[PDB]
Order: sequence, then C-alpha cells, then structure tokens
Amino acid sequence: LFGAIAGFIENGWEGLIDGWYGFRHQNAQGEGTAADYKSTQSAIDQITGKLNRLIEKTNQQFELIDNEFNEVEKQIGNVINWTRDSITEVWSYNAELLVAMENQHTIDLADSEMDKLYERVKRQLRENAEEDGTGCFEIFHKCDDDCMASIRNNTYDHSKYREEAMQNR
Amino acid sequence: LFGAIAGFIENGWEGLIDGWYGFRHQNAQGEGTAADYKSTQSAIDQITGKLNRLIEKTNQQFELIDNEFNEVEKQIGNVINWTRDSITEVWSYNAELLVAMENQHTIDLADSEMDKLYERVKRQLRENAEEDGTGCFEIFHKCDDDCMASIRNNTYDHSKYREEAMQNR
Amino acid sequence: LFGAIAGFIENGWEGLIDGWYGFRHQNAQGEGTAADYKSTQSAIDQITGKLNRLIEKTNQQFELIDNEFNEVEKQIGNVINWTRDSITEVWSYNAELLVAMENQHTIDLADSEMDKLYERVKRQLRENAEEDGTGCFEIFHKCDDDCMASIRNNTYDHSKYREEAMQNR
Amino acid sequence: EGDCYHSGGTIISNLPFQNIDSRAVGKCPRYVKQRSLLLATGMKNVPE
Amino acid sequence: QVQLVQSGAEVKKPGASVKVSCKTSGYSFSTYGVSWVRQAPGQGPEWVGWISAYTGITDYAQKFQGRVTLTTDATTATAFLDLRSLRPDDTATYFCARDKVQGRVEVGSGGRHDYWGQGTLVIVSSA
Amino acid sequence: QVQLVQSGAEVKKPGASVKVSCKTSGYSFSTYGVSWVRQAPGQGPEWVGWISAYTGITDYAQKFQGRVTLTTDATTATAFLDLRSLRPDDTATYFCARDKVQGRVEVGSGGRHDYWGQGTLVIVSSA
Amino acid sequence: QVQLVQSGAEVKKPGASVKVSCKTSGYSFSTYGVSWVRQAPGQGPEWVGWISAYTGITDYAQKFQGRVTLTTDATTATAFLDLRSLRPDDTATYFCARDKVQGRVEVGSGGRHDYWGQGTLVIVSSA
Amino acid sequence: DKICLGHHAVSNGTKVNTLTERGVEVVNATETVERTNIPRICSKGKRTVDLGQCGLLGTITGPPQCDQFLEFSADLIIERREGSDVCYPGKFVNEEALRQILRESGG
Amino acid sequence: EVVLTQSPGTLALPPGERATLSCRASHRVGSTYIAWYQQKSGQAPRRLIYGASNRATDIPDRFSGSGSGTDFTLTIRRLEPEDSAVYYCQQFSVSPWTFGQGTRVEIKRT
Amino acid sequence: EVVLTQSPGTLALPPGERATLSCRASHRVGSTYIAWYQQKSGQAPRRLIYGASNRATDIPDRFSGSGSGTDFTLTIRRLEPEDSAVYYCQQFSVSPWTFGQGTRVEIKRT
Amino acid sequence: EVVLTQSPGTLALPPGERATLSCRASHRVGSTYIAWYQQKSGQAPRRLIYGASNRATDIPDRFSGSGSGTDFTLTIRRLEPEDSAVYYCQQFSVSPWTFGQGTRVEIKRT
Ligand SMILES: *[C@@H]1O[C@H](CO)[C@@H](O)[C@H](O)[C@H]1NC(C)=O
Ligand SMILES: *[C@@H]1O[C@H](CO)[C@@H](O)[C@H](O)[C@H]1NC(C)=O
Ligand SMILES: *[C@@H]1O[C@H](CO)[C@@H](O)[C@H](O)[C@H]1NC(C)=O
Ligand SMILES: *[C@@H]1O[C@H](CO)[C@@H](O)[C@H](O)[C@H]1NC(C)=O
Repeated sequence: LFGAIAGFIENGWEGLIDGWYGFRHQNAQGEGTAADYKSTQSAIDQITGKLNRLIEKTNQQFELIDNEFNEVEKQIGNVINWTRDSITEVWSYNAELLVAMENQHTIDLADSEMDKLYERVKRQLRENAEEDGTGCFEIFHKCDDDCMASIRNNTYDHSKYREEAMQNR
Repeated sequence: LFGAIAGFIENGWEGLIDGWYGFRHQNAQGEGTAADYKSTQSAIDQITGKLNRLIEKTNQQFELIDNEFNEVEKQIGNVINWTRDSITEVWSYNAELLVAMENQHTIDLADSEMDKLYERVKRQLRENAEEDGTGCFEIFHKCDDDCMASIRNNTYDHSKYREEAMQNR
Repeated sequence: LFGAIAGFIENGWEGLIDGWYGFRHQNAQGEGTAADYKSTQSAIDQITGKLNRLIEKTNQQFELIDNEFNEVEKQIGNVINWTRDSITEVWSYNAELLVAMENQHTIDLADSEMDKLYERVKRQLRENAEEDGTGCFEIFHKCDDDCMASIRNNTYDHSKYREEAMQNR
Repeated sequence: EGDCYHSGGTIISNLPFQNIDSRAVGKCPRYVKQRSLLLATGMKNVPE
Repeated sequence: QVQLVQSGAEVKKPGASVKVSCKTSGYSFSTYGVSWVRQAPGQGPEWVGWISAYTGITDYAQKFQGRVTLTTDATTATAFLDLRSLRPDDTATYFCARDKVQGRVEVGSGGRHDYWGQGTLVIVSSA
Repeated sequence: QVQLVQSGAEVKKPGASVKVSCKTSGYSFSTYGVSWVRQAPGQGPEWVGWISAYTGITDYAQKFQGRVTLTTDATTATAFLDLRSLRPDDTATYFCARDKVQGRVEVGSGGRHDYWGQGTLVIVSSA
Repeated sequence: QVQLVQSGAEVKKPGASVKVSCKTSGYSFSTYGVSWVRQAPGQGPEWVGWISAYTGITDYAQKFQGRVTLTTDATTATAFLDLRSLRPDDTATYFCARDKVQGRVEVGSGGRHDYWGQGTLVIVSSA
Repeated sequence: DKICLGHHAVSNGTKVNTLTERGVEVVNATETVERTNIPRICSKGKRTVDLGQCGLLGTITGPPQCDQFLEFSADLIIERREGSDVCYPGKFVNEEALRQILRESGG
Repeated sequence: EVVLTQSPGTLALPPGERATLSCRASHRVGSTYIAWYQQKSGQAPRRLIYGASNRATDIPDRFSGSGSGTDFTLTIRRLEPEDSAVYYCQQFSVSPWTFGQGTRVEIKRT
Repeated sequence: EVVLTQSPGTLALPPGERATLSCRASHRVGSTYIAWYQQKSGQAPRRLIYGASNRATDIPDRFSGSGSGTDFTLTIRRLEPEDSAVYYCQQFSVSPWTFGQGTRVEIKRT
Repeated sequence: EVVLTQSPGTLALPPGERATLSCRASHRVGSTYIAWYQQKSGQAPRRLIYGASNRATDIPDRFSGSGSGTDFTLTIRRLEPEDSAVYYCQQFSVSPWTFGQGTRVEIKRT
C-alpha cells in the first residue's frame, strides 16, 4: 500500500456523496460533515489521465491474409496461424499486466492523496491538537463551526489558539 | 525507496527468525524480542500474490512450422526465422522488464509495511514517548513486560501512563 | 505522488546550483544556503541506474526478407508486411508505456528522497523545534552557523539544546 | 459506421481490447484471450 | 436545456478594467467549470483561461497572467471574467464555454467546450 | 504424519450453540491455519470460514457472519468451530481442513485443503 | 589536461602502515571520485576500493574491509589510500584512477577509470 | 472537541485484480475488453460493394454473375460465400495473390 | 461470487474407459486456485488435484487435471471400480471459496 | 507550446463534393484532446467533433474527423450551402490550449 | 561475485593480422559496465574500450569491442608492433569490481 487508506482509517463514509475525501467534526454545536474539493479533484484528475491514455485504438490498418471461404495452402496457412497466435499471446500478456499494474497504482495514489491531506491538517494545527490514531485530531481549545471551516480551507491560524491549547496539553 | 527500511533503521535482526517484522524492548526486567505476526503476513500475502500471478504457463499450443531434418525452402524459412527471433526479442524484453519492475515493488512494499507498523506504534504511544531516530521509542514511564506486550498487540492505553510520562517530558 | 515535493514545499530554489536538495537557514548572522550531497547523489544514482538500463540495443541481427528493388510475390509479401506492422505496434506500445511508467517513478522517487531527508531532520531535532508547515523548522534555541552545520551533517545533539528549547515551547 | 469488421459483424468500440474475433481486420482493438479485464476507476472500497 | 448567456457589449478606455458575466442554466454548477476564449476582429480564436466552479482552481495563459481574474457564482451559478490595464489589443469578442467534468471521473472529451455563450464585444478605445 | 481428528457427533435443539473441535498432529501449528467446510445430508460441500493459527485473522462467508466464531489452540494446537442460533438448516457434516501456508512465502497450492478431518455430524432438531 | 600524479615508491616493514597520495589536476574535484587498483608483481590487476569526493561515501572489497581507509583532499583536490597491518601479500603496485560522474546525471561509462596515475610500488618486507 | 477525516465509500463495490492481489473491491471500475458486437457490416461513409454471387476474381474474367461489377469502385469490398469466379468450370493460378490485389484495389 | 458449475450431473462408464469431468467458472480464475476432490458415501473428501493440474501425494496418475481461465477438466484416463464416487471442483482465489455442485461417476455390466 | 497549423487557408468547392481539412500539430497529441469547430461570420463557434473522431450532439453525419499523432483531419463528405464557414481545430491536452489559424470553406457556380 | 575469465592465455600473431580476445562473465552484465585495458610491462593500464563497444579518446579504430550478456570480445583488426602487451577486461556493474586474468598478445618473424 502506501500510508493507509484501509489502515488507521478503519472505514469510509457511505454518507459522503459530496466528494472523495472530507472532514467530519464534532463540537458543542452538533455534528458536521463536509467534503474536500481540491484533494478529491487531484485524485479524479490522475485517474482520468490514466483512462484517457489507456482507452485508445490504433490508426494502423490490418488486412486479410488468409481465407475463410477457400483455404490458403497449408504451409503458408500454418505460418500465419502460428504468427497470429503469437501476437495474441503478447497482447493478452500486455493487457492483463497493464490493467493489473494500473489498478495497483490507482489504489495506491488514492491512498497517497488521503495521507497527503491528513498530514497537511496535522501540520496545520501545530501543537494545538493531538493525533487520535484513527485519522482524527483531538482539539484542545473547543473549536466552533467557524474554527472548523478555517481548518477546512487551510486558513486556521495555530498561534491564535496556541495558549489555551498548550495549557490543556 | 519509500520511508526507509534501509534508512533510519540501520540494520535488520538476523536473530529474528520468528517473523519478518518485530519489536525489541529494553527495561528493568531484561532484554526482549518478539515478532509481529500480522504485518509480516501482510507482506507475505502480497509477495505470494505476485509469485502465483507470475508463475504461470500458456494453455496455447504451438506447433512445428519448419524442419530440423529436411530444411524448408529458403524464402519461407527466412520469414519464419525472422518472425520467431522477433517474438524472442519481445518476450526477452517483457521478461526482464517484468522481473525488474516486480523486484522494485517487492522491496518498496516491504519498506511500506515496516513504515506502517512503525508509525502505528508512534500513534499508539501518543505523548507518552519520543522518537529516538533509529526506529526506537524512548518511553517516559518505565514500561514493564506486560506494558510492552500491550504495545505489541495494539491495546496500550496511552492515557493510563500519560501523567507520569508528560511530567518526565 | 508521494509525500509532496510539489506540495507543502511550495517551490524549488533556482539559486541552488550546488545540488538537488539542500538547506536554507536564517539566524542572527545572516542568510545561508547549502546543498545536501548524499541525498542528491541517492537520486542521481537511481536515475542513472534507469537510464543505463533503458539505453541499450539488441545484439540480435535481423536480415532482409523482402525486396525494395524487385518486389516479392504478393501473398508472401502481405504476410511479411502484416507481421512487421504487428511487431511495430507491439514496440510502439512497449516504448510509450515504458517511458510513461519510468517518468512516473522518476518523479515519485525524487519526491521520496526529499521526504526522506525532511523527516530525517525532523527526528534529528527531537523536541527542540516545531514543524513550520512549508518544509521549515522553527528552532527554539537560536541556532548559530556551527549549530546549523551540525544539523546539515547529521551530528546535532538534541539534548544539548533541549532545556532552552522546551522552555521556549 | 465502424472501421473494424469481421465475418460476424462490426466492432464499434473505443476500448483498447476485443475478445470477439482474432481475425478482425481494419482498425481494431487488440484481440485478447481474456473475456474481461476490469480497470479500477475509483479508490479502495471500505464499507462500514 | 444548457445555455450560456453573457452580459451586453462594452466600451472601455485604455488602462481601464472590464467585467464580462456568464449566466448558467441547464446543468448543475461546479460539475464542469468554464473556459474563456477571445476573438479579435477578423482574427481567429485564442484561449484565455479556465476556472473550476468545483475547486476554484484557475489556469491562465502566460499573456494574461497578472491582469486577468476568473471567478464564479456568489451562489447563482454564474462565472465572471475580469480584465484590467486594457490595451488596444484587448479589443475582441469574449466567449465563455462550459468545460471539463469536475467532481466525477469520466472518459473522453464530451464535456470539453460543449456549450458556448453568444459572445461579448469589448471595444478598448479612447475616442 | 499429519492427521486431523475432530470431536464426536452432536445433537442440539434449535436456537442453541454447538462447538466442534479439531485436534492437530504431524505438522507445526500456526504454519497453515484451518478451513472449515460443511455438508448437508444428500447435498454438496460449502465453505464456512477460515482462521489463521499464525495471526488469528478470520474470514467468514456472508451466511455465517455474526453467529460463527473460529478460534485456535489454547496452546495444544487445536482449532474450534463455534456456531450459535442453530437453525434446522445447520444440520450438516462439519469438516475441518488444514489450509494455506502462513509465516512463509511459498508458490502454488500444495498446502490448500491438503488434509481433512473425519467429520462431525451436527443434528439440529427438537425431537 | 587531466592527470593523476601519485607519490613516490615506498618500503615498509610487515605490520606497519602505508599512505599513498594522488594529486588531481585538469578536472574539477568532487565531480567524479576515485577508484583504487593494486597489482602484485607478475600478477594481474585487482580492485581495492572507491571513494566519492562529492559525498565521501566509500566502498571497499571484502579483503580490505577494516584495514583500508580512503580519504580526499583537505582542500587541495587530492585523494589518499591508507593501508595498515601490511602483510607480505600487500606487496604490489597501487594505482589510483579517476572514476564515475558524481553531482550530475550522465549516460554511459565515459568517466569510468578514464585516467590513471603512474603508479606507486609498495614493498612490504623486513630485510 | 475533535475533527476527523476519511473517504467516501459505497455498499456495493466492484472487484478488480492487482499485481499483488485478486478480487479487491474498489469504489467503481470500467471494462477494457469489448464483447459487444454489431451483427451487421456498418458501411456509412464508404462506397460499399457487396459482390454477392460474384466471385472477386470474376470481376476480371466477367462471368454472368459479375456483369454488374466489370468496372466497379469501392472503399469497402465484400465477398460472400455464394460467390463464384467461374461460369465455365476452371480455376485461377495463384488465386489468393490476385484476391489480395483486388481487395486493396479500390475497384 | 464465483459460481462453479459442473457437468455432467451423472457420468456412467464401463471400467477401463476414459472419463472426462468439466468444471466451468463464471469468472476467470487463475489455475493455481483450483482443486478437485473425490468423495465416497460417508467419508471425508480426499484432494485429488491442486492448482488445476498438480497431482496430490499418493494420487494415481490416472487422475489428471487441465484447463485454464473459465474451463477446467478432471480426466480419469482409465476407470477402476473404486473410482465410483462423487467429484467436486473448488475455487479459492477470491472469498467466498466456492464448490461445484459435483459430478457422480458410475460403472457398468451385469 | 503546441502549435496547430491548418491547411489549406481557403478551400473552394461546389455543393455536394467532398471537402478535406487538415490540422497538423507540432507535438504528438492524444486523440481525445482534439476538437473541431465551425464558425460563421458573427456567431459563436459550434463544436463539431470532440476527441478527434466523435460527433457532437445533433451534428450531421457528413462531418467526420479522423487521424492520430500529429495529423488530424475533418472531412465534409458532401458539402451543403450552409457549410460555408470557417473551421478551427483545437488542442487541450497541455496548456496553453491552442487553436489552429483556421480554414475557410467556400462554394461555387454563377 | 562476478568472475571474468579471459581466453586465450596467450595469443601469438604476425603483424597486420586480426586478433580476437574473449572475456566471458559468470553472470549477465549490462554492456555499459564493461571496459577493456591495455598494459605494457612497467606502465599504468590505458583504457581502450568502455561500455563494451565505445572507443576511448585517441584510441586507434583498430581496437573494437563487441558482445553482450556473458560474452564480450576485444578485436584488434590489424596488429601493429606496439600492440604487443597484456589485455584485461573489467566489470563494474556490481561490487566488487572484478578483472579478467588477462590475455597476452605477441607478434612474429625472425
Ligand atoms: C488456423 O486457425 C483457423 C481458426 O482461427 C482455422 O480455421 C484454420 O483451419 C487454421 N489453419 C489451418 C491451416 O488449419
Ligand atoms: C533458422 O535458424 C535455425 C536455428 O534456429 C537454423 O538452423 C536455420 O538454418 C535458419 N534458417 C535458414 C533458412 O538458414
Ligand atoms: C509493404 O509495405 C511496403 C512499405 O513498407 C510497401 O512498399 C509494399 O508495397 C507493401 N507490400 C505490398 C505487397 O504491397
Ligand atoms: C463508474 O465509472 C465509469 C467510468 O467508465 C462511469 O461512467 C460510471 O458512471 C461510474 N459509475 C458510478 C456509479 O459512478
């Protein structure tokens, strides 16, 4: 894997239909859940990049070289069949390896994006919060809805809550 | 690489024949070393997954198209030889690239698993310990054998040793 | 990606012509910038490893099998053309996938090396500094030029500045 | 309209691979042995 | 029915600041975002910039970097194009076009400049 | 000599809880782990669940998730199968089989359901 | 003009410590680093060790691990080879060679043992 | 007061294969292998000649079935199984070479 | 899940003749994750083949498995009296590990 | 950046004949990131083709695009009077998203 | 480690004839990590070939190296008097960087 999407974060949120990643906060005003648009779009861009690169066709034209109606001579027929089968094997190998390799990277990059957003919030809170261990951040200055929103759009000033938080350890 | 198996962890333990990853603790009761079964098995599963996918053969049957005893005509012979050599080149390329790519991922995923277990323990201790820098955790509440075992099977309650540890910084 | 070269570190230093990675410190003695030789060379080694593996040619000799001057017979000609085109497609596919895959890994491993050096310094400072969030470390014991140099060549003793730093939080 | 034909009809597809006829001619997806190969277009699903 | 309706034509003095609007109807907003193309009289089309209504991320061409600012609906699903320090060269027809799927993975270029606005002439002169 | 010896046959009332054992000899324990298969009278075999004796990780089929619990030796290298809320459908022959290499990387399926137990009939009825 | 000039020949008693120098001119220092090869009289060449003048990283052969130490210029762009516990087997001609591009990515082996020193005979005997 | 983060999920995912595992469940996946065929010869934008009962070689010699094809033109030439190069019984030397020429002739 | 469907339901052949048993999967399974079993009335199923073509220990060489993808075959080259039983194919690539419904083999001559 | 150069500058053909318009890129662009547009004097450009060969909604099937790599083609199979306009190709693979200088199509007969 | 074994031990050929020197590795080495050297009695070894086939600066074009995998060849197309020396092949793909035992080249005619 990477840094655990299916690790310390135990499960995903089926209720999160607003994006691919997001925050779920809890305070004195109730329950809150909002998606993160930029990190979601980062993931979406990369996968879209893959798909559009993979979904593609040749502009190379191949013709008929044997005959379904009146069979060609055996010796040239067997060479042709032997060659075609060989190309089939190569493309069968390429195809299955391609898809397998891409799927490994797709899953891992999604892991990557989740880890990147997570450790970003961690640096965003400085010493005002502590790592829960399940992807959560226990805040030590009772953050209100406006405070939470400042964390979401990366504007949270750590040094304006620092005194209160470090006191409460 | 990833996050350093052959980095901040300077070397491996040849004495660790119980698993692929593990803990080595030191306290007032003596020396201790035990393997981690789950993270080891995670690595073993992934590698086994690769090997069983890679070790495989065709169910495609290829026949004879030239002759070792009485040589075929030169022109069809040269086409056949030219084609076969070409397929050989493709499979030689595929093979060496496959193995090289797989080996890169095998090493890196083993790195990944070690990093995942490491930073898991880090979150498991909260503020009761500090990062040594060589993969160790200096504990500030003199952990006994039962305390160590609670860290090994992910049950260690950080808040039951928190007071003593934060006092000792 | 990985752990952000083009993430929390907002941009690179065009003035850094001494290496690929490095430090830029600020204290009471002025402005300072120096490269890190070992982590740079790690990256350079890996890329050089790729290139020398990729830049290569066959020792397989291929001959002429058709004729530019007096054309071969149509049926064998069409088989030959069909086969050659097929190999072209395979090598065209292999080539573009190879380069694309390598470029993805090159960028990511450079990311890896930057993250490895960064989090190494983080463990090197222990509790004497705090994470800025832009790749910087705010030091709490006013580090002089000799102190900075000790951080650069991995000799900085954290416990000789610990008291002063933890006091200043 | 399509640019990929076989004796049984026409392969109209953007997909890179076809499992219909190895003797398809024109401008076609590559014939493969597999009946199906699913390319992931999302993250790892971890339901509650 | 998806339609892009832009503001009326405009006349500005050189060195001033213009603001063209683009009202959105039909689709949902923040599912695509907008590309802007401008066309000088008797000349071809040239791309100006793109903004996501989903993320807010903007991408400009080098020519306009620093004097163009793209924004999106206060809440009414409408995109704006703000140009300033208007040269006489900036005299052109400014088109907005709905462009590129956002909060979703989709193959192909079906949502790429698929619907355009009627246009907006911007005459930059002193007379 | 590897052999799997299960407990004796059992008769339970509906809604009760049964417990079949599987004693291990021959190999080492925690080097494989155990698969459990059950067979209704006159019917074919159906997989129930698997447990690692090395990690303790269990994997059940959806049908039994929530009322089946697999465990392993207190220290005597023996595996247990605990079923509860026994329906009359749970009337079957319960086989344990040694399954899947653990603390080691190995190619192939040589250690997959390679040795079975003699079986254990579980009759769930009230009469 | 790149040239490697080594120190003069030397005679040492068994169990002693020798020190051969290698002065660098022509190129820049810390752009390559140095390989050391030694040649016993009437015998072929054998690689001893390599040191980067850019990073300082050294790589020795197993035979010399623990009694060989390679270092580089105090600031004057010169490399040193320090051998100790000199056996009579250590009697050989010690060559230094400029080797392997450093602070830069480059394809090929053009900078691999491209320029050598004239040599330095080290006679280890008691007589 | 805490803030958590996580990712979206669905109750019903799609299984795919990876390098290292099999049947891992992802949020959503797409097919890369085309099985859907149109049982017809799509000919829009191409001058199509269905030779029917005319053998492609017949367009050279001109037996009765090929009278309408003696000077044909096509981007797409289609041979049918009922086709016949011959009226008076006989055959062509190097017939497959000639068919391939006429196939890529345009008419 | 992966559905293993076997054919035929019942196969009746004289002793010393060649029996061919099919197991067809709904999804492409790797050859390594497929096993064949024999079961007689009352006893535990003994493993015949593992990995689609590898014979298990002490299994007679008249039991040979083959095939790949979605089509797998257990061949009894020359039937013996004690081969009269039920034969199940199994998949354990992805969980749930599923079994085929089975094929019964019967012999002949009164 | 990527330069799209179209040819010819001007194409004059009688109604019902076949028009072929070229767009040649400086760099290899993936077929998906290429579009063709029609524009008449005064109005907004309507999108004809997207992805190099896909027809846009309600676009007549006499507009067909083809090609790959650096050479792309818009074909008007049979010209109609209302096809008299200017035609631009566009690339949006890498920014800046660039346009071709255009090709004018004119008809015939007095 | 990687063993480079050269053949023959000694090669004696008249001046102006073609000399072929073999170096056979125990393990597959990439062509880039192979060099050939010339050494005369008393002096330092001068590098002839690097990367298995690239001539070093100011080296005559009668020294050409070829080969790949485990078999590498240094060819002296037309021997000159001053070509009488000892020739060593070297590998520096993986450490320890090893040398071949050498091949001596001698000339002819009294
Ligand atoms: C080649 O394979 C085709 C099926 O793809 C078959 O009809 C034909 O008979 C084979 N060739 C020969 C010479 O049998
Ligand atoms: C083709 O190669 C084989 C060896 O693989 C050789 O024996 C044969 O002579 C070659 N063909 C011709 C026409 O020489
Ligand atoms: C095969 O392709 C070449 C160009 O690569 C062409 O000159 C030749 O005519 C083609 N073969 C036939 C039989 O037309
Ligand atoms: C799954 O991905 C495909 C991409 O090919 C998309 O078209 C489809 O809408 C997606 N399904 C869901 C339920 O989002």
